[PDB]
Amino acid sequence: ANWPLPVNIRRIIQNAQQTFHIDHTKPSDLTIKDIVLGVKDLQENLLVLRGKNEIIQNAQRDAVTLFCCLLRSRLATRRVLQEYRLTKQAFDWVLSNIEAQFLRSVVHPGEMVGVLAAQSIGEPATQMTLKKVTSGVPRLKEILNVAKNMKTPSLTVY
Amino acid sequence: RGNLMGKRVDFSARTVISGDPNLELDQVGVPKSIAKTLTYPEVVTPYNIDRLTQLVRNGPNEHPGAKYVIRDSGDRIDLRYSKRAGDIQLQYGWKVERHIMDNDPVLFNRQPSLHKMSMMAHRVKVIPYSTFRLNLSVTSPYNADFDGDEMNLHVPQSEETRAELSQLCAVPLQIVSPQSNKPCMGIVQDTLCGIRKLTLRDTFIELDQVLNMLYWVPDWDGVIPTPAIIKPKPLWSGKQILSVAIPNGIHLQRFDEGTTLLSPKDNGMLIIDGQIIFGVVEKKTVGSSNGGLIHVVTREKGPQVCAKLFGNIQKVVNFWLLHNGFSTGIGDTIADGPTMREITETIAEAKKKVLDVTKEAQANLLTAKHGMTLRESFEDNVVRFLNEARDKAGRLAEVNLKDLNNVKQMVMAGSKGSFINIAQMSACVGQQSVEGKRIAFGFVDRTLPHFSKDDYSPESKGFVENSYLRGLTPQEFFFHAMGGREGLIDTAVKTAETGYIQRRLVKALEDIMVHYDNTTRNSLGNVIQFIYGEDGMDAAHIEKQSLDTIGGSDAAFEK
Amino acid sequence: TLSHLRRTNTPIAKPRQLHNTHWGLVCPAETPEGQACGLVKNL
Amino acid sequence: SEEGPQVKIREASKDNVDFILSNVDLAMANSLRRVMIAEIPTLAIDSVEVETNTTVLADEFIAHRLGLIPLQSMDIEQLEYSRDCFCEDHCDKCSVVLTLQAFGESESTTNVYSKDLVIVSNLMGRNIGHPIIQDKEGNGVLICKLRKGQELKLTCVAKKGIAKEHAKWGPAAAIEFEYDPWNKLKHTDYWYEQDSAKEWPQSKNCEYEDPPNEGDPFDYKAQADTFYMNVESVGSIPVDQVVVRGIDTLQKKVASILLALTQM
Amino acid sequence: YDRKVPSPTGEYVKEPEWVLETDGVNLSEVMTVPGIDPTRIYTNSFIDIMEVLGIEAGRAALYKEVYNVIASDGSYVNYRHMALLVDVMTTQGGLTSVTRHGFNRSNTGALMRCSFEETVEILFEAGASAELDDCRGVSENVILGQMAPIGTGAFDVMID
Amino acid sequence: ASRHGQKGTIGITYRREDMPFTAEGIVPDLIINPHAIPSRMTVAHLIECLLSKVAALSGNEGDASPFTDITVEGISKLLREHGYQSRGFEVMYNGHTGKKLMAQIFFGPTYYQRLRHMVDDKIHARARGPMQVLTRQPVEGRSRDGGLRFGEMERDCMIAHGAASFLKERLMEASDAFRVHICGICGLMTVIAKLN
Amino acid sequence: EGLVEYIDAEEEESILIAMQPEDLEPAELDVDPAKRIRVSHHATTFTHCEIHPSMILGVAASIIPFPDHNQSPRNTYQSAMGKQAMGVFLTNYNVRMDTMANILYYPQKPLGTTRAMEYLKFRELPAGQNAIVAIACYSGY
Amino acid sequence: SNTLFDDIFQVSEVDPGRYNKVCRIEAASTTQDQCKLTLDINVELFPVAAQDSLTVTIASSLTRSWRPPQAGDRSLADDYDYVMYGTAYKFEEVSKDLIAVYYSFGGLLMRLEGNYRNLNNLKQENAYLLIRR
Amino acid sequence: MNAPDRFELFLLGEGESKLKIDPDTKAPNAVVITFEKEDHTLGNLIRAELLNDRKVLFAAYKVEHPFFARFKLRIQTTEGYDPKDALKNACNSIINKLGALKTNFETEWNLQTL
Amino acid sequence: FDMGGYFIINGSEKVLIAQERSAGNIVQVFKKAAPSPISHVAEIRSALE
Amino acid sequence: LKEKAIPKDQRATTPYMTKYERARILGTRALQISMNAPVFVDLEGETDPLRIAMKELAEKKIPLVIRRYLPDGSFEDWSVEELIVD
Amino acid sequence: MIVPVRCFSCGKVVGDKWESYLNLLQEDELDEGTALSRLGLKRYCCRRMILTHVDLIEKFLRYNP
RNA sequence: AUCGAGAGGC
Ligand SMILES: [Mg+2]
Ligand SMILES: [Zn+2]
Ligand SMILES: [Zn+2]
Ligand SMILES: [Zn+2]
Repeated sequence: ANWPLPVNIRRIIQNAQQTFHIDHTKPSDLTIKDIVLGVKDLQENLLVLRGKNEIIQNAQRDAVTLFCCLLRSRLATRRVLQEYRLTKQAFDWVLSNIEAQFLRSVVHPGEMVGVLAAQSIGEPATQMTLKKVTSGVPRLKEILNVAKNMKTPSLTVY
Repeated sequence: RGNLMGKRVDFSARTVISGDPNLELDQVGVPKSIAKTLTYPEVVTPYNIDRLTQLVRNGPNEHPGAKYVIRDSGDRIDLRYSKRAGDIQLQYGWKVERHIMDNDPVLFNRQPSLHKMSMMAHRVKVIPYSTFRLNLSVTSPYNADFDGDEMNLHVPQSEETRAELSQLCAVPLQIVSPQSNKPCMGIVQDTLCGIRKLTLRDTFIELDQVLNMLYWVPDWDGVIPTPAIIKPKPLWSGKQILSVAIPNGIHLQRFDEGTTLLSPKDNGMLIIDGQIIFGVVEKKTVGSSNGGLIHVVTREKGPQVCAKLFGNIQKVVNFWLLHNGFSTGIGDTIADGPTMREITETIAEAKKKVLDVTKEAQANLLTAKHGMTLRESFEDNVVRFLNEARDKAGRLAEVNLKDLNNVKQMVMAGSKGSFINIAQMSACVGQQSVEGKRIAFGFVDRTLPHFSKDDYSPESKGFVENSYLRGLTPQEFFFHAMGGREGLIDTAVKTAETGYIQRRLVKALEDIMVHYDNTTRNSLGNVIQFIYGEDGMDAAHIEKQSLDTIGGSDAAFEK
Repeated sequence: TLSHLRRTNTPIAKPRQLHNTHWGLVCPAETPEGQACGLVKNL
Repeated sequence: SEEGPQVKIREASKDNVDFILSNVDLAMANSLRRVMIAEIPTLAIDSVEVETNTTVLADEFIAHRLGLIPLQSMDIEQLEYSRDCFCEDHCDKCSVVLTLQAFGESESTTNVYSKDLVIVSNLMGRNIGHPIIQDKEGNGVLICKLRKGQELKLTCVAKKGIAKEHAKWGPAAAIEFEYDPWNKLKHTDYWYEQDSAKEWPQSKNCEYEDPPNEGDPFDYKAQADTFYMNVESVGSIPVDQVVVRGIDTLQKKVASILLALTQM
Repeated sequence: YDRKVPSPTGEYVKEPEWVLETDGVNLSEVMTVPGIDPTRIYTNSFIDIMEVLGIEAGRAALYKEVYNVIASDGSYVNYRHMALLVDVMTTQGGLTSVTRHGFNRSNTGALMRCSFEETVEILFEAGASAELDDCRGVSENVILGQMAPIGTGAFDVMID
Repeated sequence: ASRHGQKGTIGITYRREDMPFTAEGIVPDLIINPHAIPSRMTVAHLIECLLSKVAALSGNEGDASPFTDITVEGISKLLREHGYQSRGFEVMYNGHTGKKLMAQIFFGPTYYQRLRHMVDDKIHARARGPMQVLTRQPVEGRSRDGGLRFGEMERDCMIAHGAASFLKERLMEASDAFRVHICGICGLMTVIAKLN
Repeated sequence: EGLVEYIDAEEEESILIAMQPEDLEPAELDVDPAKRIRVSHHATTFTHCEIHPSMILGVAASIIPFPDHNQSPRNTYQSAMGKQAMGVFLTNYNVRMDTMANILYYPQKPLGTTRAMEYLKFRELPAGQNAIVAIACYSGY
Repeated sequence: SNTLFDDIFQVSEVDPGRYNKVCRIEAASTTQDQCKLTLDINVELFPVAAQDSLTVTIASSLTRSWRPPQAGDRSLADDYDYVMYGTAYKFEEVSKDLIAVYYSFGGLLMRLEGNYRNLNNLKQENAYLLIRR
Repeated sequence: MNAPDRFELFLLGEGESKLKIDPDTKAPNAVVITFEKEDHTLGNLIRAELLNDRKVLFAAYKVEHPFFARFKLRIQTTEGYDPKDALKNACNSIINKLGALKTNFETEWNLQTL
Repeated sequence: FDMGGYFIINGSEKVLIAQERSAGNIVQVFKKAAPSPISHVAEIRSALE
Repeated sequence: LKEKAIPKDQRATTPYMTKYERARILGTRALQISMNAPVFVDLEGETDPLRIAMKELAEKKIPLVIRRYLPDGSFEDWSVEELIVD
Repeated sequence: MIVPVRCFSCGKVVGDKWESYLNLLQEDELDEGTALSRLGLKRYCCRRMILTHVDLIEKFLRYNP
């Protein structure tokens, strides 16, 4: 269930509960139409790429698919009305905050991702120190140097 | 590789480092003499001119000062040797090489530069003594230690350069690590142990302690919190005064082990609107861990609030620890006599198992498991038996160790210490290993000349029954030294191998950047990936999310 | 002074590791951490 | 007698005095201890000029040793800080000038005890600058050892000072502080292997306070007003004068704060 | 191996399963053998997985082994970085080593190429081949001492 | 450094009044963190504290020799005979306030060594300075008042931040920036320039 | 007289040694728990007995106090530190003119010393001071 | 501005949960079989012996910076021997028509369950608790 | 080399008043005073004696850095009661207690015979 | 206390360091690598006394 | 070569300012302010050129255009006023 | 090299003691701890200064110049 | 300037 994705819904939900001081006993101000159509419109509102052409639009949809699944899971009409009582104002605020956080979460153009990736792999390797499998720094050396001959080849059979 | 990719540079400095609890995290304790040597060029403006004049008046030898002045013609004026250090009149557009001053952008670096975190912008804090001085929380990105580690400082020389350092390289900005999608820096050492001790339910603080602690917080509201206990004596929980440091609007939920909402253990953490409801603060709550308080404060409040949060938590917790105190002694390592006798009988039972398996092997009754030598199977069985004995004795010691024992307390806070440390210090260090197996017979069919030939007993093969407290025997000492020698050899070789690995990795991926189309590309233009990370997202912003739809019964999903 | 006057250097299939035959003929502990760890030992 | 802090001196000598500081608040006891350690003025050498040194020891070594030597500072309040008098470098109301000269005439090693030091400055009738001698032999602190054919000659200018500027000017060695010997306040949580009582030795002062009773509950209101102290003197100032001058120095600091308010 | 498999009710539940582990690898022969699931078979060697199952499977295996190396110590690295390295090796047809032969050999700039290893040979062949360097690469600019087209240097700035 | 591998440096110097004190008035010459102890398993440091305390009170030497049947319990028995806690813990009072320290503190004499490493030699700072002739780059070492190397690894670290202008200023104006004249038709710095 | 012999590494392979003279004693329960557990040798036909096990250690390791109770890497580190430790290197230092020399003002013999230290002359020419040390959390420095 | 709830309980059990100064207490309301109370209490300030029966009260008041209460001239609102200040963390329905309220007095934890307090003990920042022996 | 002169710990520098009084911002009837060239010795006593007065609501001292000899005292009092007056009364009470201690100790010492 | 063992060259006390080396005139059998034409090798290092 | 420019309409680059973009704009503005250049924002107790540049960024008063570059070589120009900072 | 004037921990003068202490061990064959107790040193911090001291002055004296 | 050696950090 737990995987790394941008934007934290749980914190936004608690922030809405505290900020607008939601009380549970009052019934909501939100029509079902509003909740469902707003979730769909928000899905249209989170943007990673801006292109008009259909291949870029498909790339955007493919990139945002898993995040949209998370949104649909947490922004469910039964949950939004029952699990955490939500006035209309709080729900619109949640939509706005989700969109803003997502737009902040996009990588900035001009970032040197390759150098950062090399450093990010290198630092834990320096920490590595120490049942017959090639592991750790020797395994990493084999992997990087595309070693034709391996100390511990193996086949797992299912 | 040595004169173009890297080069010696001006405006650089190096010095031994020590840590200031009272120094701010982004601040760096630049010594006064180093500031007297280092110069930043400042063009004279109507806004600054007065200060600049006084600086030139103050002179190069006493700081704040300036070493040189640059005219429009460009002829340098050396304040140290000039008849005109006193009569100077600064025409507009002239340059002053001012000394490095407080709250100036600099770069702080530790020489294993495996991270963007290893070179970070810092704020100048001119200090009397000669050491470079830094906050405790900044050690982790550098991996710095105060055993004698030296660190380097580089001074920007242009406004754009200073702007780049301040706007991108600042310590608060790098608090969340793009690698590992988690914070780099957290609460360490005394602050951590003291935060655990203070957060305990039994810990209560009186009005004097509360009052000074409240003042110690720089951004304190001026409102004394209502005491947790009011009737018999006005008393405050450590959690309340700790909450005073937590910024408002911060909510944290953590459930571990038997984390009932009643939470008898005081386990787990619940924080609402900057106040802690229940729990004991420890490394998971307050460390660099994912879902840590640092992560939340950096993401909602902002980086600056989180840096100030580091400072305030350190100040309060260090004050309370200083007046409460902490220590570690031999008695912490000592365990009960009944526990000791149970440990020694456990070791003896493992020895009996080894002897019986050995005798069965001598009768050839033992059957080899498929794919392994019969001798290989014997070695595996004996090694496992002895490792289990060591672990069991250590666990017995951990049970015996009281809540007052300080090694246990460091472990609970997580500042230093592990199960293995207690096991080896009090019960049994265990069996050492060289190149994978138990110690071999360098001599003929015998590991040491004192042993008889053809002996595979744990004593002959390098299992050290005794503990560090108990005292290693001579033979045990030699075998332990063999193991430690292998450890040092492996360390020395591993550093070089990892350095080569990192250099090759960096050289391969150095050209890779995210272009404006979001395509990851190189100088040739070849697209390594069309969307960076396949989602186009910065990993520091990314956090762990639970997807409820994937799991659960279909009936529960429906309901 | 004494340690320098009692020192051995081995110019250079597992030399660095402490060997059982090194029992009482060299110090198990004394050796310089770094490239020469185990190559240089004290008597 | 007079209401307020009440003292009862259990035992006393010129070097050690032992008392019970009853009916005082803790902050006062701590502050008085700090003032005694640091803030009481005393005369000690702050300048040594060596004309001749044939000793094996270096000059700075001997200068540090000379700084450590104890000298009488009873009338030090009459003496004026060299930074507080108008002397160009030093004068008679600010500094005490001493000279030392020793040659190893004897074939055996000739020692240089602190009794060998003599005064060149004009005293003006104050009990100041006499090296403290507690040795039964009457010889002072052994400054240096001189073989035959070896000599040393120097001049030391002793000045008024405070221990916060250097430890030599400190008048007290080791001050013993104890409160709540039965730990009725529970100010410290004992670390025990099996039982705290057997593991932790009884304090002598424990006998003065009445023993705890197991039945009674902890008194939250109770605070420590009774303190047990022992003061040791190096001899530059007597013990009674040490404690009294510490009291007066602290009250002088407080009065300076009040006067600064009035000026403001 | 303990495994998690959907129960008929839908909740994921334990599925203990017998699994074999072999000292050697001849994958092309092993998958065709009956009694096994050819879909789930895994070779630790990337090169055999790549030759048998194509390059994409090799990319996945490359990542899987790197992740195992990181996870044995308990360390975590985000998918993007390890992935990026895997891509850099995988994109150019086959697995490309992070060595002199492999990644350093490329149409990349001659100065960037010479910065890694075999400096003078690369420069000599560039002189003979009459290669022209676009100077797009960072190391070329660092040698050139000019602001790299990197971060702040990516975008030109002009008056409004 | 201690005799058991415990390296360290002075973070601060504290006067005797500020330092914690025992009831006897004994003040610690040196303060070490507990945290360094559990990770390195330097038990003998603790044992030496105990044995040196017992020896100092006894007026006899302490046998720290290896492979000697000296038990911690026996040394603790002697210490208890001398009126201190067996494990060396001592009640201590905060110097700043005079309040009793909640934790009893491990206090004892321990042999320590002044290592050859002292700050003022290590301290170095250049700003502008002398330059080596062939490279036109800064000279090397404190002794020559040289300039610290900006490592290629450090340069990669800077690239990770993207501060291109800082890298260029560090690598050109700070070290070896130079002006040359070239001709496009030559393509090389064959140009002979009479500037004045 | 033949009471002692010189044995090299290759000659050792034929010989059997006992650590303690007390090993070659008749064998017959109640023991101090704190004493280190020593294996009964279960051996006879000893050719020789070791002079003292502590003789395996070098000069720097013999300086180390209670090395049997510490992990080996720390002992190696300290053995590297004694070379760095300041002290009275020789008595003739005032006569001698070395490029650099450092000497403690008030050298102190250690309170806890090895037996081997006697032959090392460390007590005669020490390199450290027996500082009163407190292990405590204080001021965070 | 007035008392929110009051009852009288008898302590089922007292448990020192690895704490020297604090014991967890579980108690049942006398005269009511539908109401139970768990609460962490500092025993040193107020001894809480088992089988004792204690009066318990929760009031909204009687914010601005806390001040020492003069010499008691400001009227005590507490005949009770023990008093704490806390904020309620969770409100749960044990069963339909049956409520439970979770309070936290700076770390000492309370749970109170019954059906009576439907109109009082609302979620609030302020909830003074007052216990009389 | 870089170390400060020790006299700075007890000697006031150029242009440095022993007390500087500044109103607290966002806190009513509160003042922060910077005692230069002073240590825990003075601050702890001032704070405790301030606590004994009922009118003082807040009294605390903080040492912003162990390097530097300065300490900050913040005082909050009831309205109409000047914190400066509270400081004066506390200091004077300390002085009277010290004088009484001096007299009682003199009596006790004169009784003592050794 | 000085024990000697060093030479004085140009006023500098230079100490000779011992060199470790494999004994000559010793016969030892060394298995060749598995991918090698020859399975085993016996080596002696013959030097005059 | 000639007129290899994306029209302002149909520009697909991110409207939001990149961190590097803001940093370089602020640095250039701070440099010009430091070299006696006029300031287009009223200053209330600011003397630092960088602080002035930040205030100008809040005003959106800084006249400059960020020329985002693409691998094909085509360039998209966004004025500071068009760009969104967050 | 020579006996410290004062204990670094207390500050109590110890320069008076040394010679007597030596004579006390030689004259009456005292135990070193008993000699320390007679010399007025009852605290281990000041005691270490007399026990741990090795008087290197004597060797320095033996050198003729 | 080279060469060589020793030490410090991870
Ligand atoms: Mg380190
Ligand atoms: Zn004068
Ligand atoms: Zn041409
Ligand atoms: Zn002493």
